[PDB]
Amino acid sequence: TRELQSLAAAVVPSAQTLKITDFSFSDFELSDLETALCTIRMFTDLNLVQNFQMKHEVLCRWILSVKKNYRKNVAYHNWRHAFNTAQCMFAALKAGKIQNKLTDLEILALLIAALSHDLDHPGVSNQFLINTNSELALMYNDESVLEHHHFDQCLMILNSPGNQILSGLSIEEYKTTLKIIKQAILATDLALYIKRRGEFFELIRKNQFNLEDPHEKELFLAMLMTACDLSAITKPWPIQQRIAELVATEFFDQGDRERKELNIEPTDLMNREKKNKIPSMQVGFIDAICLQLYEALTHVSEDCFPLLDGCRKNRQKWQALAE
Ligand SMILES: CCCCn1ccc(=O)c2c(N)nc(-c3ccccc3)cc21
Ligand SMILES: [Mg+2]
Ligand SMILES: [Zn+2]
Repeated sequence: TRELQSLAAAVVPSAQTLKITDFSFSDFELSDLETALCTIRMFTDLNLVQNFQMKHEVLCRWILSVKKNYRKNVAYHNWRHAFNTAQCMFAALKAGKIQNKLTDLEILALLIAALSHDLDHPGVSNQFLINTNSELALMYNDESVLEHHHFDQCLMILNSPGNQILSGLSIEEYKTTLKIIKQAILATDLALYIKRRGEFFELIRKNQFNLEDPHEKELFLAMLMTACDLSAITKPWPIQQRIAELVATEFFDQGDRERKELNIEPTDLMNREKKNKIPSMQVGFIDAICLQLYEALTHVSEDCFPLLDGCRKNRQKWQALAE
């Protein structure tokens, strides 16, 4: 217990005080307790607590359970990444003006999904799990293996005694919400983003994009999840550079495991010996994966431009190092 008593007892500072509406937000200076308070504030200011009759103590317990079920020693995919993903979601809904485009249930699902989307991440990739004969890969037939696991864990915590923040929902609202959560968490598989984004970009290019179409709505929610998942790439250079080091640390750690467990030379991305490739890889990733997404999101809501602006600024910085 102990953290629950401290967390539950605390007066939760305002969103303005906590700076969580800012796209350029940094978690680095905050304690674990402070990030927990921020998370309560996100639920509160998105009209989720009273709307769905969440008990304060239960919400606090759930937040702590989510935090606890990240592996703190995994360099990047730990609680702070999940927290930052949820913070970007909050900022996008608020400053980015996405909130009024979505239903209450969608907002509820997205915030829960953001916080839960990498739960119990082992610090290695889907490909690694497949290649090391993971029981998870077998269970999920090699498809979005990690993300199926994150969803499993999400459900487990939601059903845990004392943590049931969705216990107040009606049977139909509960069904709807769980389905959105599943899709949102699965969407964070970059493989699924690459597979599905073409449709999204095409719809926008052809002036066919329609949020009132159920399929296009869920496509948009998947893209929004990815935008938040990759949010560190949009941050002020010092914040982005620090987080980029964590990403590389984790990838190189996998490479070490690959050499030992698979007797293979890792790809550049996973090869510490070839760490000189980082700036060029960062530029390539921003071009291939990031820019089009933040451009598209800004098309949907102009107020999301700061994410695009930040991404472009980071591209310039990396390219200066690379060339
Ligand atoms: C060392 C990274 C090289 C570039 N890179 C290659 C392939 C990837 O799959 C990824 C990735 N998933 N994320 C990032 C990243 C995200 C936020 C902030 C900083 C970086 C980078 C990346
Ligand atoms: Mg993930
Ligand atoms: Zn993630």
